[PDB]
Amino acid sequence: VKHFEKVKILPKDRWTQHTTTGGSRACAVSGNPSFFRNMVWLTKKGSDYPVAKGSYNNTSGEQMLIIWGVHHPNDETEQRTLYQNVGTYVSVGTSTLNKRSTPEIATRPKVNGLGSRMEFSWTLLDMWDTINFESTGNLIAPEYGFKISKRGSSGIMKTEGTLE
Amino acid sequence: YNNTSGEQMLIIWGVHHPNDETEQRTLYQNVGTYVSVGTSTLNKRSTPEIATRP
Amino acid sequence: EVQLVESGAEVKKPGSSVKVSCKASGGTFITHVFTWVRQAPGQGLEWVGGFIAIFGTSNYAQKFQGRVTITADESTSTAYMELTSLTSEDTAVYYCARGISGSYGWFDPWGQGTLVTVSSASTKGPSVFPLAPSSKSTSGGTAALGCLVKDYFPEPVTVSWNSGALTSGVHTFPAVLQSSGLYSLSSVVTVPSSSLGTQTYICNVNHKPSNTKVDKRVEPKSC
Amino acid sequence: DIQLTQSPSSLSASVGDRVTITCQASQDIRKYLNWYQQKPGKAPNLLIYDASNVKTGVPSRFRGSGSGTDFTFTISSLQPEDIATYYCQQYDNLPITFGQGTRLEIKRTVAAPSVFIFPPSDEQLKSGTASVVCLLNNFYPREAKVQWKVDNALQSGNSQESVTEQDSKDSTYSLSSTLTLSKADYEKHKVYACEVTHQGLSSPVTKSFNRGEC
Ligand SMILES: *[C@@H]1O[C@H](CO)[C@@H](O[C@@H]2O[C@H](CO)[C@@H](O[C@@H]3O[C@H](CO)[C@@H](O)[C@H](O)[C@@H]3O)[C@H](O)[C@H]2NC(C)=O)[C@H](O)[C@H]1NC(C)=O
Repeated sequence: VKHFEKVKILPKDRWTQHTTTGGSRACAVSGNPSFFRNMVWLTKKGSDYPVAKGSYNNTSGEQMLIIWGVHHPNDETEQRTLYQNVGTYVSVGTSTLNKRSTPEIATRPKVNGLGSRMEFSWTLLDMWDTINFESTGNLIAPEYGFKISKRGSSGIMKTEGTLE
Repeated sequence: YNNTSGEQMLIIWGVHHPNDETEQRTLYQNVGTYVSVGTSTLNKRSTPEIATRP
Repeated sequence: EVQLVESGAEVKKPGSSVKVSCKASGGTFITHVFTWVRQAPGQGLEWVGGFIAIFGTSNYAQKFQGRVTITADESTSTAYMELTSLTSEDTAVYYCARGISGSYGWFDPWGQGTLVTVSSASTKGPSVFPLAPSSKSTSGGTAALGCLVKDYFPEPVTVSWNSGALTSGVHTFPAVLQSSGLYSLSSVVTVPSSSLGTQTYICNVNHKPSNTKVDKRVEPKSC
Repeated sequence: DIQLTQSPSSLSASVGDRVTITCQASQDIRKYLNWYQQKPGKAPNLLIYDASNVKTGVPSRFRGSGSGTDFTFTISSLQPEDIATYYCQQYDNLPITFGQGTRLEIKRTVAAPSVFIFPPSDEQLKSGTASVVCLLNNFYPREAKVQWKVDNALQSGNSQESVTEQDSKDSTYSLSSTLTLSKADYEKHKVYACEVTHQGLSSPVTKSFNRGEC
């Protein structure tokens, strides 16, 4: 892939029933808690976390790279105060795809203060195919897909220096 | 277990899949168990399977 | 049962700043969201902002931007609201209440509030003068006497009549803030006129923050 | 910002009546709407969350209804410990707003102000100010006008007024209008009168006194 063209496929403001405004000190911005910019951390809005549902027909004219995530809490109380229910799921589905993650609340070593983890997965969505997210807990939804704008022989060099 | 040993260490564990519910109760009292093993890199959680086997 | 213990009342001079507290007690820390609703004397409810334990993020109302700053302490399960460049408009009661989720749920329970009083004024206690009942013996009819608890700071005073033994027919009004920057308030009783020569009417007025306790006996007229 | 517009602004009702209050929103806020009660002197108190849900321990007579932009709060039979102001509040959006509040009073048959007038005490007059007091005792409804005339000279900025909370027993109000003069100006003048316009009052009642006569 020689060039990506970012597309807003599942805009953050659509999530009218959940809290789209997460964050942590681990993703800090100016000392203030932030998060990944292309990701949305759907949490509960006042007690409830109803079924989160998302969809996108790939009408952008090329294959599209899409990333999503599930959140693995530390204790049960994290789980309840973030998603209300225990025992949730995070289904993603296309035509080549049918993944249904279910979350693993379990204590762990503090990386960046956090004994909790986000597990991220990914797919290519073919032209005119349709991606569906449905969850009742722990989804970290995408906001964007990347469209493959330029294809060609490229590479990734593992250098630790800079360009002249 | 912290690795205070002076080298990388191969660690093997197990999870026991019982033949019936009674086994599982006379062995571990409760059902709906887990075994969860964690490191920096690793994070597993297996829920054991009760089933009658060959 | 999660309880809320909020800091004591403050009187601050203008242009200074206040920082009030909320210790949340009876539940685990990160399930907490702290919110502050202020309320001016006589007006109603106004959101200041709040803090979400689980993400450590704070939210302000844009009305207050620059002045308000919210923080917390997990050791203490104690959150903090700090208002700066205080003006006399900032005088209000400041309730802390626990809400739910990152969207600030409903607010339960509410604390009892922290009276912040912004005034370049000056903490004296009340002068008590008698509202003496009258030369009209309307007799067969009824008469009104009182006390005028004038010129004190700050709130609040408490008035009772005859050591809590005259409770009936008394009327103790809201205070008023006056030109002076100081408060005042009157308390009155209507009382059968055929008791004007028998009954000893004294009012008992108590201003804590000046620890003034005055019992003033009110006698009628004479002329 | 989302405007929560609560009507009516006040509501006199008899006991046992059903009261309904409304809260309308500048936007669709789904059922993201709660309802508070603030009795006089106390903190607010949650009564209803997510438009329809009643907090445990709130009595049955409180019900909450409403779904999109119009919301309704109903006490089925008013009970004398219900008179309070009530607020609504929204989440959904975020600068978190309240309504301005709806004031519950009790309806009773109208009443007359036992009007009394109090010349300043001699010890206050030792000090340099003189405060003269007019009392309107135990009257309903609470709307009353009180004007100060010293030497038939209508007054201005020196009245300061205060009203009591509605009486638990006879559902009636008391007011206190207090005139403040310099001592000089108090001993300059003779006739101080306090003039009340009410509603159980056919003609405006005027109570008065002349300095140094009884
Ligand atoms: C995802 O969005 C795409 C683009 O709008 C949809 O593709 C289009 O689907 C319609 C419905 O079948 C197709 O219309 C049909 O066209 C054929 C012949 O061209 C005609 O004989 C039929 O009468 C009908 O009108 C259309 O061809 C097709 N376009 C493309 C790019 O192939 C697709 O339906 C969407 N997926 C869903 C269900 O959201």
